[PDB]
Amino acid sequence: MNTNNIKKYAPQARNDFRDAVIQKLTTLGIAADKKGNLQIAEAETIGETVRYGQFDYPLSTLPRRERLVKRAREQGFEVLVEHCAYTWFNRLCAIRYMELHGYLDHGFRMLSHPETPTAFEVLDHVPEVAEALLPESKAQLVEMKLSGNQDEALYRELLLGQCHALHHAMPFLFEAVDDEAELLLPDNLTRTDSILRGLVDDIPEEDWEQVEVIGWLYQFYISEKKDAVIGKVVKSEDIPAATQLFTPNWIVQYLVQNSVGRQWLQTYPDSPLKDKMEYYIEPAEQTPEVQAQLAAITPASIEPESIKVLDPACGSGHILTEAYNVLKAIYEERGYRTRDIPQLILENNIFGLDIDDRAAQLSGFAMLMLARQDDRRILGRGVRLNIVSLQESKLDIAEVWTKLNFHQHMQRGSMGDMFTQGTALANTDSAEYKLLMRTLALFTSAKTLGSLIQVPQEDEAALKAFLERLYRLAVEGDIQQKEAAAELIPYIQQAWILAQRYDAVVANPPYMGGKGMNGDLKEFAKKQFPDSKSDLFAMFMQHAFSLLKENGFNAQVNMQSWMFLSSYEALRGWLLDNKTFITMAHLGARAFGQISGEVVQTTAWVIKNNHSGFYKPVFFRLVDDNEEHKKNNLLNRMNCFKNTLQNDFKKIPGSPIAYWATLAFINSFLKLPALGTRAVKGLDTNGSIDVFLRRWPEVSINSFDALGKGNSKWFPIAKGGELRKWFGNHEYIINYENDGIELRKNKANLRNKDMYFQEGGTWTVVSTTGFSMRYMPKGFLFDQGGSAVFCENNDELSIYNILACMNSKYINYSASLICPTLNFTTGDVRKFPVIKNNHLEDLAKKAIEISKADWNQFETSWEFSKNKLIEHKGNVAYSYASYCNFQDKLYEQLVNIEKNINNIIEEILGFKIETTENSELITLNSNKIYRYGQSETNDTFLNRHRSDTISELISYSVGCQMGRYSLDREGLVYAHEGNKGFAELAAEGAYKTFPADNDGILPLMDDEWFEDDVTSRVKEFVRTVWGEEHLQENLEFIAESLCLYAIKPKKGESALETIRRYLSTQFWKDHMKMYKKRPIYWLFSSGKEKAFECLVYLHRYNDATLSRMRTEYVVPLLARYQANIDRLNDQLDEASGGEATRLKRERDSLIKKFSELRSYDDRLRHYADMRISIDLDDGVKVNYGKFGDLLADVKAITGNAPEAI
Repeated sequence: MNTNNIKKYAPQARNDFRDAVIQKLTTLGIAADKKGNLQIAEAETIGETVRYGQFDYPLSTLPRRERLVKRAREQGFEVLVEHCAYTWFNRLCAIRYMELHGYLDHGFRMLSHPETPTAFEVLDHVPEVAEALLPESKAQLVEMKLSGNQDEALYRELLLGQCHALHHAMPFLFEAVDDEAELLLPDNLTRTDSILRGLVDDIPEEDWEQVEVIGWLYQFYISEKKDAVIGKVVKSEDIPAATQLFTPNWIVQYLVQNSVGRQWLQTYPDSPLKDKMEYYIEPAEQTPEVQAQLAAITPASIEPESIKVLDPACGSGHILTEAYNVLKAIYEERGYRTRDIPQLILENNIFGLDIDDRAAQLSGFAMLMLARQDDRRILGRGVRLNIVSLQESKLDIAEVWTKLNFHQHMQRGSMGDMFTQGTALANTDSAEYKLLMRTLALFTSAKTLGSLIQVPQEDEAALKAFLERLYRLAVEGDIQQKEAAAELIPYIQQAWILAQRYDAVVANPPYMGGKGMNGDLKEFAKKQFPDSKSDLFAMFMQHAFSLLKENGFNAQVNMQSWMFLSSYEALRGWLLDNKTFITMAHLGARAFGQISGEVVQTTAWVIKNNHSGFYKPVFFRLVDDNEEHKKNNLLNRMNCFKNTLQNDFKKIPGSPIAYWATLAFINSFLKLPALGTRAVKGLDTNGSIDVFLRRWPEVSINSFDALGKGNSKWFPIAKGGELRKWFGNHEYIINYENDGIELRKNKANLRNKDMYFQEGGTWTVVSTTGFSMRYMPKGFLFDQGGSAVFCENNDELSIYNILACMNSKYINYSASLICPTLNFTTGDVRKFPVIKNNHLEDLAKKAIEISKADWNQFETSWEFSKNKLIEHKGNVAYSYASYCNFQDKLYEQLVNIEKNINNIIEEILGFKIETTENSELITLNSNKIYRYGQSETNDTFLNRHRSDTISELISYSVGCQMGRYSLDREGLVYAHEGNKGFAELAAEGAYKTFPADNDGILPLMDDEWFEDDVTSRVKEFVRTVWGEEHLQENLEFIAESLCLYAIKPKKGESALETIRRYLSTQFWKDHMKMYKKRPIYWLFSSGKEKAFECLVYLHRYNDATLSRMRTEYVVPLLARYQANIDRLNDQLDEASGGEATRLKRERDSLIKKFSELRSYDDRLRHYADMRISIDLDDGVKVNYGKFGDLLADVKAITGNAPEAI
């Protein structure tokens, strides 16, 4: 495996070389501070010796360092360090690869010795290698060999000579002479501490058998640094630092073989080439008109030396390798001389641009090695490549021109250009040359932009001629002319390369969103690409067509976001008006092996250049598989689709590419009215979420508009919610008094104000499972996340009809197809289809009635009437069975109604549709599946359901005891602040059947000392509701139900002990969970020990509550505890032995509780000193922290640890 050897060594070594570079800088008086300011020491010249502080060197090296000084100021310090580091790394890797494969003339290892670790073959053949490299001074080297010492110097000299020899064959990688990096070459190569030994014996040689390993370097040597430049804003320097990957071979072969091979086969269908190309795609059938039109432009014959392949982003160059393979196959088929084939291919068949010098060097080396593998006589001819990297333009305008002395050699020295000197074309004009100035002016910020700079085609041919002249000046001119030509070559070369027109383009554009783009890049994108400015690859794809000529091709692999999203929507339209698809493979996630994360969802597509809307493309579906399975399925031609016309994509609104979609569905989409613009967007508040939004049960009924009359301070407001059908989620209240004067002060957004308080349908803007719409009566306000629907004053579309249509399977499927991201903005909803009928109205009415009846059986709804179990007088089990039967009947009725609606819609449309996830889910609390989620098996939710029912019964009984509920009348009894009016209700006899506590304080202890014990009142309530004869069996049943799932059953106890334990242990958690951390019953606990705990109703509370509670409870409890302690102490002397022991220990705990109680009393004393009065409108979360530690779980509610007095 590659990662076993190449990885775990490539990244670390990247830093190591850099360190050596720093060392060299320290030896040359070159340094930078923390801020990066230049700290270059001043050279001292004494005795032809240069000194930089302490270090010294011979005078001959002085001028070279001066160039480095320029390198210090022309660019960044770290830039130069990294440049030298990767240059040396690439050179060493290339030398190792060449020596291992034995392509050298002499055929001797340099970095190691065969069958002898830590040695050198050249040391055994010094005269031969010296003659091969340096015949002129070999004898002196032999003297060094005669010396036996200075082995390091001899090795360094041999390495430098080998590099100089290798310069000629690869001018783009090795320098001939006067290389500054020679001074930067690390010393002590012969010593074991040198990194050369690690490079030699850190990777097995068996990995050096294929070119593939080279590519891995391009993905590893920077990978570590990628981790430091990922997820942040990216500058120009770091543009390649986080957008370098590797591509699997099969994808590249699919891209290449279906672009050039198809063009070749169209001209010559009878050729023995399709057999070799395994990934070629057989075109589908076409109409005779399409065939006639296509055959009208197919060329009769194409010269082999006329095909152009261009790569805007080469990197490793494996795409170029595949192209070279295909072109070699074509040339061999034609019948040229075999060994002549490679060089010709490298002449006018490959072109590559990149933005990193390292990538260009790697690509050149890879191509040269691939060519060498087959041709033996390569490297003996000066073959010049065309894989280059862009260069910035900062040079003297005319000084280089003056040094050119063009008129002296041929012509055009002073004023002669391609045009006249004073032509003044565009803005560059011609101080010395027209074309030169025009070309140079367009590369001012080339490093910032890249391959996106456009060049006019008309200037192509002339440029070519100009290039030739420079080629005649590098060898047949004076020193000044040669250096000027060398300086000016790259700019003209890259301009001419960009100025051509090509046939096939293959590339893998880098991925970078809006965040990565800097200000300059973003403003350039906005200026140049209005329709694709969202992301880089969109601009890349749009611009790639600018270089293709007629009958071109574009093959690319990129993210699938442009397929559906509306941001690229216009782009999609522009594709469907002038282009013509050929093929597309949707890979989705789980592709790009050796890469963590499934966010990468990519597709590979091949698109023609001309326009023909009646062609039939070929698609594929390879989403749900692993890499090997995807490759096998593509090999086996799995999941094909050839039943779609290109023009049909323009009928679906939004123009989304949906290949797997049927045809009848698309046709039926058109002949149906749309929803129109009835949908509106809800209002929004700036930052007042916690200022006006509250839960309904925590405010006064008078302050509630829905419950109260006359004055209005609060209003319900729907907002979000989970999946829910036809009714629910009315659990948020907002403050809108005096037409939102406070909101207008807050400057909150207000939209469609005049249409408020109107009945209609509402849907959730941001969902996670699907789409659903719910009814809403009048007197409501809708949030921005609660965009609503309102029918016109006089139109045939009723709200019930729309609600019936929306929740059908057809609408859900269409919505899923349109927006696969589960996001529902107003605009997309505005273009939904809608049907018209009459039975749908009554069916929707019945569904709404059933849903509302289901929702009106819980305390969380203000429309609560009464508990279900108290309507049956037979028995507890009988009432439970009746309740279960009622829920089952509701479920069955809803299921039948949904089935009938679906059947009616399907028969109206006339074609069946598929079923998907959550297509038949029932959103009722009666359904155990929806209420309790999904488990491994059914039948588990019986004991839990019974326990929850009994818990609800106990909670209702507690609420009745508190006075909130009364059995005399239905609905809410008293929910007003300050307990005011309680005496009037007592006089009215609202609690006639069941007395209500006068002080609104519920003690909770383990003894029956208090006459108002919760347990005793519960027993009285049960005996009143269900009589006295069957009291014991009912209590046993309730205890069993509680022991089922609520708490672990105890070994031996009666019903009363179980009830008391459940109340003292589990009740608070259940209440908090039910009311979602906004409790209405406040618990005051003396401590963790059950010394004293009481419950208080929030509404009935007032200032006098605290002192009255303290006086009426703590002092009598203190007296009782003191008397019990005195009695126990008196009896302790009477008792003896173990009988006394159990009497003593508990006593301690008791007095411990007593002590704790005293402490609580002290705390109470503090709050007995001050009088506290609060308001509901302040906020329960706000007010809960006003009592210090008198409450429990204060951090859970208030969100922070409470203070202490």
